[PDB]
Amino acid sequence: QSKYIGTGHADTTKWEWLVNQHRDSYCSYMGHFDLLNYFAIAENESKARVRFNLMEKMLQPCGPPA
Amino acid sequence: MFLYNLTLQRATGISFAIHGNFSGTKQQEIVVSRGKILELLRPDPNTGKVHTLLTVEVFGVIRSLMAFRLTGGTKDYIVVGSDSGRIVILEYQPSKNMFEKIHQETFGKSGCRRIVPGQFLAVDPKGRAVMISAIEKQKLVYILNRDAAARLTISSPLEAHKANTLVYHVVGVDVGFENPMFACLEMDYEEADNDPTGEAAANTQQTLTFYELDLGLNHVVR
Amino acid sequence: VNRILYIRNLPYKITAEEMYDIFGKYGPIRQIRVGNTPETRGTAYVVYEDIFDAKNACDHLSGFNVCNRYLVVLYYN
Amino acid sequence: KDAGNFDQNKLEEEMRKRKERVEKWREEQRKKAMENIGELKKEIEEMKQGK
Amino acid sequence: PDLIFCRKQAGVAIGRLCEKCDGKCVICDSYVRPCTLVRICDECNYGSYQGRCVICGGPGVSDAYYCKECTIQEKDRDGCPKIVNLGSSKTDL
Amino acid sequence: LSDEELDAMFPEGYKVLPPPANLPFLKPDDIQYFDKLLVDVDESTLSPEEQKERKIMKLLLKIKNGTPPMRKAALRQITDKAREFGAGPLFNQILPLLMSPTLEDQERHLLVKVIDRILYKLDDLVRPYVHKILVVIEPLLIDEDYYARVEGREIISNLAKAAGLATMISTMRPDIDNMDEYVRNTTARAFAVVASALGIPSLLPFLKAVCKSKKSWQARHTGIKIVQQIAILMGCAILPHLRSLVEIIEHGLVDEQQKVRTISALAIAALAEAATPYGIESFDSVLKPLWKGIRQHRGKGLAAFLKAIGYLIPLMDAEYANYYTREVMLILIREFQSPDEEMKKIVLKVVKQCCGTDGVEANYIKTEILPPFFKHFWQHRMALDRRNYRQLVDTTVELANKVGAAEIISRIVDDLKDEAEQYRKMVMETIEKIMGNLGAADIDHKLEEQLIDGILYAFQEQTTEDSVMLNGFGTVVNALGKRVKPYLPQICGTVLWRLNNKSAKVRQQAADLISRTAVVMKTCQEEKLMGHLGVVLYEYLGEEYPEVLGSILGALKAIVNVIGMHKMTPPIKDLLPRLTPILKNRHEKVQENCIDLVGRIADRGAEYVSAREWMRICFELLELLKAHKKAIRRATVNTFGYIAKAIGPHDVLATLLNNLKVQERQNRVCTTVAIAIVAETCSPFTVLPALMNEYRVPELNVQNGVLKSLSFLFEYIGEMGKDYIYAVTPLLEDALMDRDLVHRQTASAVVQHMSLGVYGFGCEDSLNHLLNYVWPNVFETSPHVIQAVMGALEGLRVAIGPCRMLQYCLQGLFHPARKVRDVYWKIYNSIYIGSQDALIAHYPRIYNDDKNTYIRYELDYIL
Repeated sequence: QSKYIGTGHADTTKWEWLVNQHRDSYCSYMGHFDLLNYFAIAENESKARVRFNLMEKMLQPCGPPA
Repeated sequence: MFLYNLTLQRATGISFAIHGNFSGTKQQEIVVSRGKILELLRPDPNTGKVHTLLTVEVFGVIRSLMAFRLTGGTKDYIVVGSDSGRIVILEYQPSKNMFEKIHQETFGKSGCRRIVPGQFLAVDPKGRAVMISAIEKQKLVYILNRDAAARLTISSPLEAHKANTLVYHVVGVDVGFENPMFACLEMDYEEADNDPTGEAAANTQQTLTFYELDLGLNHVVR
Repeated sequence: VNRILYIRNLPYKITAEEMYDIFGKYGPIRQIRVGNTPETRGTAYVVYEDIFDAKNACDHLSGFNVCNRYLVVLYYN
Repeated sequence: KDAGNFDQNKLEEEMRKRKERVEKWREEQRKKAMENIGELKKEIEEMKQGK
Repeated sequence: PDLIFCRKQAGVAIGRLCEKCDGKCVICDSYVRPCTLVRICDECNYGSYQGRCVICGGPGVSDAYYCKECTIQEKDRDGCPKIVNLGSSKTDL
Repeated sequence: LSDEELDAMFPEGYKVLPPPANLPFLKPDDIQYFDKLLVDVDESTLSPEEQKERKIMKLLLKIKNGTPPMRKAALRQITDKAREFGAGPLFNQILPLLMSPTLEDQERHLLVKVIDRILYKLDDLVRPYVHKILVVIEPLLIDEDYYARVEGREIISNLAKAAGLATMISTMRPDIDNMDEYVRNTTARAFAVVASALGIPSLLPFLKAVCKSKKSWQARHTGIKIVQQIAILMGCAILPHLRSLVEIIEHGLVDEQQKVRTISALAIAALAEAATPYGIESFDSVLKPLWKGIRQHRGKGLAAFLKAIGYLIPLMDAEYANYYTREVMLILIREFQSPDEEMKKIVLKVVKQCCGTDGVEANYIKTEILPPFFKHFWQHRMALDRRNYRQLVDTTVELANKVGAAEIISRIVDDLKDEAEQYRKMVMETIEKIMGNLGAADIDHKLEEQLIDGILYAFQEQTTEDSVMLNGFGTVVNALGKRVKPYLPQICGTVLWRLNNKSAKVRQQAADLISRTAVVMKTCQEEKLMGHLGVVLYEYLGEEYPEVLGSILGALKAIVNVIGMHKMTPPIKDLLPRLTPILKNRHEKVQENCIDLVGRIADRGAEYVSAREWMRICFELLELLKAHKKAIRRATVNTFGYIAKAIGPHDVLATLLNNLKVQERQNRVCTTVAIAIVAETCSPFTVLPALMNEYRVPELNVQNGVLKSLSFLFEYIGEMGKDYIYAVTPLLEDALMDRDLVHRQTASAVVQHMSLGVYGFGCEDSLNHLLNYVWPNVFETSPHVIQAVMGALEGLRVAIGPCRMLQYCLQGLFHPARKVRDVYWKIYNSIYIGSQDALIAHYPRIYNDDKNTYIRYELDYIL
């Protein structure tokens, strides 16, 4: 559950590394303030809009083989 | 070269707010988490304008605010999370215009990661045992009780963390004096990321999951 | 001779490991009740899982000198 | 020190005497009280009187 | 000599230590500059577990702390710091 | 036979003693079902249907006797098999397993967890077994230990949640026929526990409909009993159900039978205590009878009314509180003298609660409460009642803060001076409590003189071992403050008479009282009693009793802290050699006091010695720097600092360096700590340049010891390493080279303990210089040598920032070698849990492949 989730190990695939990269890089986007009030100025969207977009992108971002 | 910092003007972004009788009386009070600084404002009706009482530089990241006045309580205890798992339940003290950390508990490490709680704070107004959860399968249940002096005694964390299930939002619904029901928009991202085809994006939408953290079971059960 | 037996002249500074090692010399021990009251201190009761083992321990413990003193064993009714 | 020690001893004796006097006074007071109480004489069985 | 730990949900229970294992941290195992107090889980203070050392596993004589070199490294934010392993489990001599 | 029935067979005043703390060996105590692994119990070959569940009981033994994972596997398997095991046999095998007296504490917890899992699996199946657990969990809930009662309540709640509320009602309702008071109380507690978990209002109407009748006194008493039990088990959860329960409990406030009235009063008091202090709205529903019947009932009725009013008063408001107190005083102050203890304790508790309330001010207490409390209560008539001696003392200590300390300090100067030592102990305890609560403000001149005389008479007339006077003497001396100077000769003669008595316990108590009141008396700027104290202090230096020796050492330390050189009576040149052999003693408290004494000896003037004597004392104390007791370890470091500051940097450094080779590695490292003490006692250049020359020697275990010492030096130097860190970089780099297998852990430890000490202070340059060498040492197959580098990396990640550590560790994150990624991924994991979101703005731009979207384009905006 929470043993080591967030990073693979000796034979971790590049895709499975970038997936964790994006999945833990958005949490610093939905939680942090400067990197959330800065993306809503570029995309020109509200906080709720950008946050819901980032949350929905956590399904399988980076290009999923689903 | 040795530089020294000075805040010539505090922040002016109301990223959060919570209304409640925080001073104890019927006077309303709105707390605004402006990021690094947390402020309290009283809407003075005699003048119309809202007066910001305190602007405390918190030195953290308030991922969420959710006030709660206990059953038969004058003031309300603001729950605050930060970059670390150090959850702070603090109540306002009008004696000298200064806050007071009523209870600073340790939950997880620092950094607002997906598995480290401290992102969402769901209070149960018709009860107790506030949830404090992260985005990725991290959620603790702090049971709040009243001592002989009405003290805000925090119980042990009853962790009900899921397995690879992302959390959209969490709120505690007011139950009819029963075990507090806590609903959350959870989505299982594990069953979708394990297929070669690609159809996992469809047929897997968000789902309302409501857990009952009954004191009899002593754990948050779905 | 019943299953439960009372022992007198018990010391005030003794742990459960020494009492278990004293009780395990004859056989197993099912229950042991130590008195924490100042009006009931100095005496205890012990019951074994077997009647024959308890009857053997009541005969083997009668007169066992320990710590330069003597113990008094009694059969409860 | 052949005079200081003596002085100290004298002081101690005086203190002892004072203590004795106090004790005597206390005893006298107690005796006087025994003349009449006191909540209601032997107020112990009055409140009980069976049960 | 790799000691294991409980590492469960850190409850609201304070730490402890023995008369000989009171100085060193439950994780850092050092006597230098204790910074913060250690805690335990719900299965660390329950009946017989009331007031037990986190290192010696016996009687408690003080409160379990962390080393300043172990609290600055965010090591105290882990689970229950109780020193328990396969050998130092519940059914141990 | 069960453990609760056996505890019922024992009389009162006893406690059950628990046993002390490829499966393991068997045991004769588990012979009930130990025929599986011992005999040929073939349940699948020839046996009844589902006989293997009996072997599951042996599996339960595997949960008890066996390994933690092997024990939890049995529960994890039974969780998915309880539905296919049979409720009848499962209950018949699970209940007697824990009903036996052999259920240990951990065994009881395991059995409770197993029963809870079975109930969660067998929800509807637990209904027919309700008559079993109710007969088993009931006694266990009434056990002596709190853990036993908690486990019983948990089992009852689990059994109630298994079936419905109707089953629990139909089970606990007909159980009221138990005429035994114990059985009735057990049934009431069982019903209360069932209602506390199955919903208070879920069973409230059924209980109110079954108890509101007039069958007999049994049901009427059991109703209030269950109400009080539920209010005690729930606790603060009686706020919403307060009025809902008062509506059904008000039928006993005017009940005909006195027993029902007493039960209703007890239930009301329990509810008021649970819902206290606020929320007295429902209390108004019976507040009028509670305030009226104070002087209306008789005997038990008035006692119960007063007991309920004692809890209802503090929760009441400020207006009606005075009226309630005035209405209750007609039967409270009149019946202050209690014939028995049940009335006296209740009256004392009610008086304490009234004093705690803010309604009755101090004026009303001094008018109508002070004289009655002083006449009927303030006396030596309770010199032997322990419970009364505690209750009256607590009530007096609580009421002194409200009625003024001077109002009682000038009225309790007789019970302590009385010849009765029994009541004198309680009087001194109450006086000390009042002095500690109020302080020393309310202290009159005549009152202070009377208190001093009483304290002196109590200390002199200490015919027994009364520690109350010993604890109160220091409090009185502290309350004296500057007034202790005019009262100097009285306490001086008292201490002289108590010290020259030559009694062991008497001398110990005298030394303790002198050490407690040493700074108040000796520091009064007298310069006359110093000699009289020092002459008697150093006299009894060879006390055989270790406690008396420790007390004398503490008194001498207090005198040396208050006195100076050569103001102290014992000469320094004589007390030093006299105290030297005292430190060699193996006594814990004696050595702990002697260490502080030797330290304070070099506190103010600190010279007072030959250098050889100080060096010998330091060499003797160097072996005690790692004692079992942490107090001695702290005192040694506290004294060695001043010792080295007084002796000299060069001499102490040379002595410690020469001592490195002697005292082989069983206590050698402590000597290194002593070197660190020099770094903590003197400037950094006091041990740095002297220890630097100790590395020029080509010896292996000389430079090794130097590195092992620098490790603790930088680990205990604190934030002082930032001032001088570039001059020690090459010394650590030369040792971090490919020299040996033991000279590598030392350099890595030095680096890890210096990085944490120079955290964010502006010394990252030298940190990078050292990391350049510390990185190539990662490739080490030594299991005991990787941790020395792993800890260094884990410290450098948290003291350098992942922006550079991950920058180093990125080149090999996908290296072809299977044994090269095993270390790189481990270092990445170690640098990931620490600074989880801090390294997010540290990764490179992973370019986008044609099969997915790898580039994080959401961070390349220009706004």
